Amino acid sequence: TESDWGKRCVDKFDIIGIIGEGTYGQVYKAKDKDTGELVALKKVRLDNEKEGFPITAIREIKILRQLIHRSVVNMKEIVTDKQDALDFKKDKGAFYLVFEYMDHDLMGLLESGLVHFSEDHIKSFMKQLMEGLEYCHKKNFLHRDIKCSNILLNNSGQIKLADFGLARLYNSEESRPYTNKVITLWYRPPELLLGEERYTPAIDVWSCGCILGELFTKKPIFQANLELAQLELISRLCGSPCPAVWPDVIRLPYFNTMKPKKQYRRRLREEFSFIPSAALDLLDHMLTLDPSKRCTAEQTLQSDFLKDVELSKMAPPDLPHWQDCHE
Amino acid sequence: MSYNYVVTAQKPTAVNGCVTGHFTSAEDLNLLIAKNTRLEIYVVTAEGLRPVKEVGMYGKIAVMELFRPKGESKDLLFILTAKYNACILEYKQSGESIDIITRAHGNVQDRIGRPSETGIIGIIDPECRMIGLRLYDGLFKVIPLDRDNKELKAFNIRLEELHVIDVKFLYGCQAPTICFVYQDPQGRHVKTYEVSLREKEFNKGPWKQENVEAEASMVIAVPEPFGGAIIIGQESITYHNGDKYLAIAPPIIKQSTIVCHNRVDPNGSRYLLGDMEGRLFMLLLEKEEQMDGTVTLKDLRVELLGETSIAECLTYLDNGVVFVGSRLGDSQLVKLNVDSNEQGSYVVAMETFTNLGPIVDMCVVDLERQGQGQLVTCSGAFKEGSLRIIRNGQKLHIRTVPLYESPRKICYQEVSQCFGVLSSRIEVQDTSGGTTALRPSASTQALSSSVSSSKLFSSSTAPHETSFGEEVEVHNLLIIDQHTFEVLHAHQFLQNEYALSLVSCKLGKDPNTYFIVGTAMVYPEEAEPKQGRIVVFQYSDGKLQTVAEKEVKGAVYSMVEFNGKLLASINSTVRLYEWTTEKELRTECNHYNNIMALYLKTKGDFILVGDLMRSVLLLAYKPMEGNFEEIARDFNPNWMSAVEILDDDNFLGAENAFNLFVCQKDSAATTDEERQHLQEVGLFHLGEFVNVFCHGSLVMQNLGETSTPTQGSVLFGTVNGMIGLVTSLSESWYNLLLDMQNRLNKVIKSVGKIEHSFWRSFHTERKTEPATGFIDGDLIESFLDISRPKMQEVVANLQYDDGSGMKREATADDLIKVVEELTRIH
Amino acid sequence: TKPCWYWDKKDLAHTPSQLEGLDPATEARYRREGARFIFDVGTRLGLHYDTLATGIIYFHRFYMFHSFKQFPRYVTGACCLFLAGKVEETPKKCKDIIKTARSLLNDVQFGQFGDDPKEEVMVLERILLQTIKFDLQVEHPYQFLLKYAKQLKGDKNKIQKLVQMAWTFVNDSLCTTLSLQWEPEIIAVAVMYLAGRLCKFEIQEWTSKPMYRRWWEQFVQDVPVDVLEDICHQILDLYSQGKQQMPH
Ligand SMILES: CCCCCCCCNc1nc(N[C@H](CC)CO)nc2c1ncn2C(C)C
Repeated sequence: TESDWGKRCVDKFDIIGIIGEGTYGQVYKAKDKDTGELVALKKVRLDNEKEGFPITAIREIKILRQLIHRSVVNMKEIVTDKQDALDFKKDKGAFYLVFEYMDHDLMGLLESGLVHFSEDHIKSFMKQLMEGLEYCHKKNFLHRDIKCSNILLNNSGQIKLADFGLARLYNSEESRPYTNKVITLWYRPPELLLGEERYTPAIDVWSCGCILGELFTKKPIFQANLELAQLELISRLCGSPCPAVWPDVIRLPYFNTMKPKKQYRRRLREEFSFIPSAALDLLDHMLTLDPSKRCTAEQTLQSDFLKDVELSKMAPPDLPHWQDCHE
Repeated sequence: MSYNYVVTAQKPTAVNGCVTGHFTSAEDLNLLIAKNTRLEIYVVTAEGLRPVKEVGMYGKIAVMELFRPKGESKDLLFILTAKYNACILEYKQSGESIDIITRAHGNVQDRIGRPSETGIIGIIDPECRMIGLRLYDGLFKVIPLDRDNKELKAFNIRLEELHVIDVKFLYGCQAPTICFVYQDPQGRHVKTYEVSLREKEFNKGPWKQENVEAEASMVIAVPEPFGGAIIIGQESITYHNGDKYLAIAPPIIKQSTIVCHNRVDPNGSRYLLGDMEGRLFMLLLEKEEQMDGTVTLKDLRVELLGETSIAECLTYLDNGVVFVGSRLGDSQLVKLNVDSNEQGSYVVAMETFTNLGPIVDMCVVDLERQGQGQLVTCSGAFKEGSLRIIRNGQKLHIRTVPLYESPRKICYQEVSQCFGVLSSRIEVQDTSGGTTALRPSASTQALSSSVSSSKLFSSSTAPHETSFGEEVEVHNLLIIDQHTFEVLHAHQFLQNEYALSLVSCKLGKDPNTYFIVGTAMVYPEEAEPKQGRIVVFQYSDGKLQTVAEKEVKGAVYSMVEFNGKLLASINSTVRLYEWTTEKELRTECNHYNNIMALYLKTKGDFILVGDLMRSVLLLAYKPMEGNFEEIARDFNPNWMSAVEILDDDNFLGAENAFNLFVCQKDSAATTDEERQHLQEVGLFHLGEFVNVFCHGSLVMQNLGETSTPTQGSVLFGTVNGMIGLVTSLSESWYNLLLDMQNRLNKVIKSVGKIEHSFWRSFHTERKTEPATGFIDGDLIESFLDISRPKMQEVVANLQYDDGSGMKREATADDLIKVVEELTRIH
Repeated sequence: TKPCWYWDKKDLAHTPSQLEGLDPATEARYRREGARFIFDVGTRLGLHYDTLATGIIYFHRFYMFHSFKQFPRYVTGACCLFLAGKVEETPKKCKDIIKTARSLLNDVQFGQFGDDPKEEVMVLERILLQTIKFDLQVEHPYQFLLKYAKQLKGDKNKIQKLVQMAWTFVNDSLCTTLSLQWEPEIIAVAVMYLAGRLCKFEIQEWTSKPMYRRWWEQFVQDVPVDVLEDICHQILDLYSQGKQQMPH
């Protein structure tokens, strides 16, 4: 049946090429021989066997077989290399996680080429992203690695979230010890720069806000190479962490350690005065310092900016194609 | 790992802006010409221009304006670089010693902002109270021109109108006033604001807003007695001042878009206008004096003067002389006469300043069997289009071959003692239903001519409508003699067929030498072309013969000969064809893992693929199996403009951000994951847009080579006409030259006090990295021009490594010898 | 979409183990010992109760597709627990599981791990993952015992006695094949039904429908008492055969 994973062979896919370096193995683009569908194959190598099958992949299998949403990448099946005949020990062949193939990744679209993003293109994009995050958050899962590269986009305008390698369940009743360094520094929230270690779903919201701002400038907002420098840049814009705005900042391991140059005032609305009013209010709420005052995904979908966006009208992002080839 | 060297062989020639004023002395009339990164200072004479000084700046010159603050004897110069390096400059001359003073400097970049569609705009107040900068949508930056602002500190005023087209400071206003055309969904409007240095905000502007032409392009500030502004469009010219409103809509300007303006009479009575087809107009302000003793604008008139080169900037000098600054063709001095000549023209060319224009493509060919090599470029666009023959002889000798249509690709076929050149010319839909060319050109003045009769695409179920007056490109293959550069033959391609790629080669066991062209069916409706042809031609006995045609499902962006087989890129696909004994193309194998396969290069059985957004790829042909293999990719995404192979492991690329990079095979072969990663070992901000890489050298190296430390030779052409050269170094030579750069940067004084390290840092809107793996040979070659005291300061404590002697101190005379050998590679 | 993980009691007479000549009593014993092994090892390592159960559920499912004669059970159990740790985010190093397994197994039993214990286990991970068809997510009776108890209102002490007695019944059912016969929701109800019958409590009184004598139907739809009675019988069977008695 369709559910008997791990047996079908990768012979059933014609490999087209390597689309990326993954965490646990290379990622390939391929075509299904029987249907003609294009798929993406994340290769899982346990030949190292330091700890066997990687947990990063285990998380993505455990979670993406539970999560079904238009904005969540779909894992179609798991296939294997030709296994050694009649030996269960000499087999070092790898497994492949079969996903739908997405045309582009957001990092690629922005870093290279001028992709134009109008207000409506951003509305359709953010609405899909945040709606997916709300599906995951209602299911009590935290992505924990929201970057531009992990947001995938088909030319049809459909958005799908992708790399669930660092995702784990969140219990509001039972606070649990977590791994502090989780999101990439450019998209990391302040509480995790100060080492909360018991983080809330609000961490994902901060990242999506950094993206929201990035879509209006085509440049990431907080570009820093060190944990402290990020907190300074965040502080120059959002204001310095202080009990005045974040009563529980004093409980965080590094609050006294990582002080910014000044006790800056919040300028977010000033340095982003060129953004539409509905959007600026969304950015201001998403980039709130105190994670308990930072809005939830559901609240973002119930915002003047996204509330009335009709998902049926996909509104694809503007792609140059032929015109860009020769200036 | 890889270490490379990059020098300029020919400086940027395209004129990017030009101003006049009193910069060198309060008495002289100056003409300042800006080419990319280069400033030329001239003095106006009765015969022409007397050059006086030329400097380089560590930045692309974006804004250039002359202003004279109160208390200054002579004009000062403001410049802002494309990396937002701002400075105020002064000319100072002490007898024979000419130097440029940096009076104020700083970087005006904002941590947050959206770069505007119409680019950086810089304007200065008539009263010189402030400098205005439009860098980001929704923001207006003000640098007050106060004596204390030596760092050029500035503030932003929130601007409601997000999409601004153009802005100028208005003359004849009580307070500093800006007039700008902006676009919102209701069309384009003209609006004015007043700028307040005390309040640091806008106040309501002096006169009413209006809704203007949809394609309103430029704002002209008219001085008193008139005041107000003139708004130039595609169809109409309008003048607004308070409640006064005029509009002239002469049919002549509708034919061609107007792009540049300049004031002739300081009182505003007369202005010059130029359009994309090169026509030069006179805009006249007809005065009427009232009983109040007041002067009002009565009417506007437009008069055609003649034809000039397609001008990016105009500047009237004195008497009848105008300087025509062209980015697409040669710049000029032209004289405007009061009386027309017998042809009806008032314009007569005086001088012609060479501009290699946009270099769309080029090849190196030894026309005379000398071993020296000559460079044949596709240069210019539209009527300024031309071929250029370039050889070393101490200056470059350049022959020009006018074409009067856009050249696209060039390739040399020795067997036929001629070149093949792809070209496109503009025709306009005429009342016959067909089209009419605006002027004759190479593809129409060919000795013999032909037109494709291919029936492949004749099966068009959907037709395409045409409106009178619309432009179309007509593409041709030109056959051009290598001694006379006579157009021997012109082949016209199908209607709506674009010629994109061209090669000359033999295939398979076929002894004939062919011209092969790759095309694309371009319909306005299609974002990406979906039809195309590979056509095999033979030039024989003065006639081009259609030999075979292969239909493809896309655009043939690039082709190249590959060990007797034809390698072509069709959209995402990279295909290898074999040439049968039946003289037809047969597919052997394909590669589909691309977005758009824009550029191809080969060496042996290896292929380098340049992609639209996915940087570079290393493909390999595996003859044992008859297919392709992926050796490695550059997963760091970049928008490619051209690619080249340096050696079996290093690969060179050019970015649309004016950056150069080198990728290598990781050569740490433990895991397939490492082998398949091309690592970007080289990063370098060039400052030019590279269209074409081409192996070769113009130097006499046939037995006259002696020996150079540099190994290899790649030439490249750019949009601004600049030609450069890239070459490789040994680890030892790089370290020496690099260590010397850091010493030279401390010694050499930069114009505007721009850090050299900043200038050459890799730079996109999203990233800025320090340069690596590249020696700025133009910095190294400046060691020979610095005074003796500075040379010895540079060599102090300088040691050599990995040589005959492991540690060896350098003297000033030792480095003069090394650099002079490095100047002999070009 | 998703695989079916439930068989009928009658189908268990056709496990591979049975068809290679193993009798029903022995396979039941082997399952009990393999389960108790996983339980005890993970408890010594300090593992969460869900992690123990998940390993056990993998183990019980494993021997629906393989014979105990070709896969030594204590190797399988250890491997189940290893992966179970990674699935449930309570991970342990394979070397640490072996250490604990050696502490608890005698010399004969540890013989199953062969010459290289860590290797015999890590290698089996490939087989286990294919066998469980990569259905890593597993739900356990524990969560339903609590979700349903939370909706009971009445004497705090009587309900807590019901919960602990039922919780013990859950731990004991992991040794049985019930994990393979009935969804966990039913198990949670069944253990509530048995704890109440042994405590002489009438649970309907604590529900929102106090006159709804089939109290469970508001939690688990379509469950006949027969199913609950069959489950109860199998749990108490384990108690009566041994010396151990009902917790009460
Ligand atoms: C020619 C070279 C590039 C062309 C292709 C551009 C990206 C193709 N789209 C995908 N990108 C990614 N992300 C990779 C690692 C996370 C790196 O981007 N994952 C994908 C994609 N489609 C499905 N998946 C599954 C595995 C989640």
